Amino acid sequence: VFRVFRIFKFSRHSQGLRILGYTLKSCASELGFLLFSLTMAIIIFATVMFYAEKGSSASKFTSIPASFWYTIVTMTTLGYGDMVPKTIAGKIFGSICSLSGVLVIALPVPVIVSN
Amino acid sequence: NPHTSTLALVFYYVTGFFIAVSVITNVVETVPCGTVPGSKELPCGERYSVAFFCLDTACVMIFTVEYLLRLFAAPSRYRFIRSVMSIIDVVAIMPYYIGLVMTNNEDVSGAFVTLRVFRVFRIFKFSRHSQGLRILGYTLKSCASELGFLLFSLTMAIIIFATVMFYAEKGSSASKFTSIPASFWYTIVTMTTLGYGDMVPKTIAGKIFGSICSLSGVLVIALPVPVIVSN
Amino acid sequence: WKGIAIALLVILVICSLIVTSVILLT
Repeated sequence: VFRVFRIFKFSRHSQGLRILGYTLKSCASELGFLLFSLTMAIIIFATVMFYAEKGSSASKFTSIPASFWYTIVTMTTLGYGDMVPKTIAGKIFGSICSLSGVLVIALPVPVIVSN
Repeated sequence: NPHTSTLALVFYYVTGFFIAVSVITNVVETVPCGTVPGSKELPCGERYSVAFFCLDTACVMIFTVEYLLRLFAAPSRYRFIRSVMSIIDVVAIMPYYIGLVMTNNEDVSGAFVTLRVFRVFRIFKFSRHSQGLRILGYTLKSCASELGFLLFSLTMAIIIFATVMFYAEKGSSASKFTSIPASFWYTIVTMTTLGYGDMVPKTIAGKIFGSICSLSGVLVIALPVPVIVSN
Repeated sequence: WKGIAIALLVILVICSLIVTSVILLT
């Protein structure tokens, strides 16, 4: 792997790389709160979906860490198709998960482009 | 204020940890690990039943100890009840007691999962620790109106597009669009730009409206997000 | 400063052996 990390020697080449490092140095805190917020959001919607869809014919929602994949698939609006809710009470919390992720991730994305 | 003295600091710190303990264990209670070569593989939750049991009990205990003495020093021990964090604490520590009263001796499937669930709400208790949670609470107290319009608008859209979808992709060989309340799943999948590819129109008239639906969704969700982040 | 942080850790370990006791009391 680490034979790629020499790609950062491009730092002295493009202004943008170093300037981006400096922007992150500026955004040391807000990113931490991003981490925390998305963490608890993941956990909550994972648990909800799980118990909502744990009992089903083809429940792929075996474990909570087997629904983290789903909650971060939808919470980021990817939508692969591997894990889909099927109960009338998994649909709803998945849909709400989508919007919830939209809102929670979009708090820093303006602060970062402003910086 | 934890920074008042040092024992306040240690109390803040110590209660800020068993929340993590309890949430982590509420997670682990599901992970199937440990082969159990004699039978099928058990979820760690009921395998080491007494272990997670006693840990959960310890956490519930600590949280009650905290919450009560917090209640005691309250000037307005009434307004302290209508406080938000009070509701959080009580609804977090209750399902364990009602679980003991409604132990597997008194048990039915479709009514105990709904109390297995509410254990997660203890995680909100990080509110007292990181501002961000509190500040989001505040900014949602403020931006409460636009969200209402978002909700109502979304409802309008979902309805109209699911209807035109269903009526469109009704008559077909393997129409999975069988009911309007089934075409809500598809329409809210699209209008959020998710696309599970599970239900996808397959006539001519389905595709147009699915497309337009996608755009309209990008629109409707875009209305509150600026005011939210600005606030 | 750090003495406060010192008082922090010494408490959690107590909560651990308590549950470790009932671990044996199984």
